Amino acid sequence: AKKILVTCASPYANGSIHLGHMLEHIQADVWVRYQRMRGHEVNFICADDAHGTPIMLKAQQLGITPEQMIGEMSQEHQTDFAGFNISYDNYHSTHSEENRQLSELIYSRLKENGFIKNRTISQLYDPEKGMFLPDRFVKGTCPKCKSPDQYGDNCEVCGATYSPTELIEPKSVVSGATPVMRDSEHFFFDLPSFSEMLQAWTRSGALQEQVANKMQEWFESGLQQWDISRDAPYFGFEIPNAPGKYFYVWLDAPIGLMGSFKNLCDKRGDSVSFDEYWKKDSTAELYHFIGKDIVYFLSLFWPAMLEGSNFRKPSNLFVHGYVTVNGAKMSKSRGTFIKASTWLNHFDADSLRYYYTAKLSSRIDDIDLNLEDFVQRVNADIVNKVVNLASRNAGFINKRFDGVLASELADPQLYKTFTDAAEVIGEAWESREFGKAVREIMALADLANRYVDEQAPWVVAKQEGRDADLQAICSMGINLFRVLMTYLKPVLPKLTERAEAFLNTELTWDGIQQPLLGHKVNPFKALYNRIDMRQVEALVEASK
Ligand SMILES: [N-]=[N+]=NCCCC[C@H](N)C(=O)O
Ligand SMILES: [Zn+2]
Repeated sequence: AKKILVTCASPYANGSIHLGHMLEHIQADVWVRYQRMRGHEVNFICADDAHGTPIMLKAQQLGITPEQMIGEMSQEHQTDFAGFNISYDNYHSTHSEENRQLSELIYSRLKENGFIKNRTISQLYDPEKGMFLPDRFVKGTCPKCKSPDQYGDNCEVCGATYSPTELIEPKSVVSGATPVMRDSEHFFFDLPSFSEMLQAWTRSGALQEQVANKMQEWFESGLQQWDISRDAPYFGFEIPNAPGKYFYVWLDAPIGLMGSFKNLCDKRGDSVSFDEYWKKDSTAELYHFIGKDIVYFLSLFWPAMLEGSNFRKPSNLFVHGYVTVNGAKMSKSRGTFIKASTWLNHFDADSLRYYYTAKLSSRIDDIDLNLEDFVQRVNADIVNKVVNLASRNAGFINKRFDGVLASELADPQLYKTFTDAAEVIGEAWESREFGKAVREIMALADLANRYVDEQAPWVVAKQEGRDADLQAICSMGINLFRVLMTYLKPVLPKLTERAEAFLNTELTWDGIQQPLLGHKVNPFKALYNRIDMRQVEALVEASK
């Protein structure tokens, strides 16, 4: 009955999707699929973050227009996300007419309300290329240790940090020319004006404890005005009434989510939903799944921008940690910096979705993909606990009972124990306590397999006149499988489709209250095969 708009952080167009991105998109998708299972109106929205100096320069290097380049990466990204079954209702681009209009609208409202300031700043400028240089596009000699070819505000030899203006014999990374300081008028968003409102939100109790504590650190350090303009040449949106000035990519990026929803509504011919979700009086819920590295933008700048332009603010922010492989940050040299596209050449999407989900929680802690554990856990939980309930019982049903399940539950009490768990498991999915949900589900899977072992179908099957007993036992196991797969439906989309084909029924949350009785099931190839370390080693080698 609820109206829910869920988003993920837009990936930058100048890089491929990797395991880090996947943690976020998978976490959001699991939540979204669960919400849909409970009957809510859900809109899962995302887009590609396509603006900025890095993108402009990359396109020039490739000898193609930025439009062509971002279009190609947009397609690559969507192909990868589709491969992992991330169920977006719309995947748009920050480089769109919807975002241009909404960005200009919000800026205009902020300006009229007195939240935009004008001030001149001094910045390194490449006189040959003819452009201001972001810090990472300036290189030179470290002022401290004198090591050459250091980039930006830090030295990778002695570890010193400094303003790029301190670099000795500075050189433009773009042209090799010596940059010089040049003045430029910039537009600033008055974030400080929203301090009280933001502090009230922080203490409201909606945000994760860890996020709130971090925000207090930021309030203590003090909020500052935000530089939201960038000089031409730039790939982005030009600022109205300010020739040669553009909106900094980060200003238009989150607005791109609004743009993506507007685009969806417009394509659907829906003239009412945009305002219903974004106006101040909205009764719809808005959630953003994001990583801790961008919390400053989404928890401070964003709500302030919306407030200042008369739009509703986020209902909540769901923050996740970093993804590590084998306990450490992804390493290219070790072949642990894994691309989403590469992953799919070796393993299926469900395996990673399951592993991440088993480790995820409502906190911001990092999630570790230990490859040895990945093999053991997938084989133990998916193949040996859940799918086992179907694979060890389906054969007898198809071969000896024409594929027809028993007319009654052999153990109603046990079945009730399984359906009684729906409340706690659903609450776990709802609260994003994924690890807890999986633990509950697997504990039930253990009970199901214990039941089968107690009945010993491999013994009953060889004994005279025990046909009825065999059908009863095997049918009971299949019904327990039906329940478990329902609880796991948000997690394993593909295995779920195969399970639904086998069971000849769509799995719904409430449907578990009615077991499958005197019901025909279909034969199946192999619902889920085992994986091994040889495959893991191949994945790593292919990633080097
Ligand atoms: N959520 N949200 N708003 C926009 C997020 C933009 C994310 C950015 N492209 C990044 O990769 O850090
Ligand atoms: Zn140094």
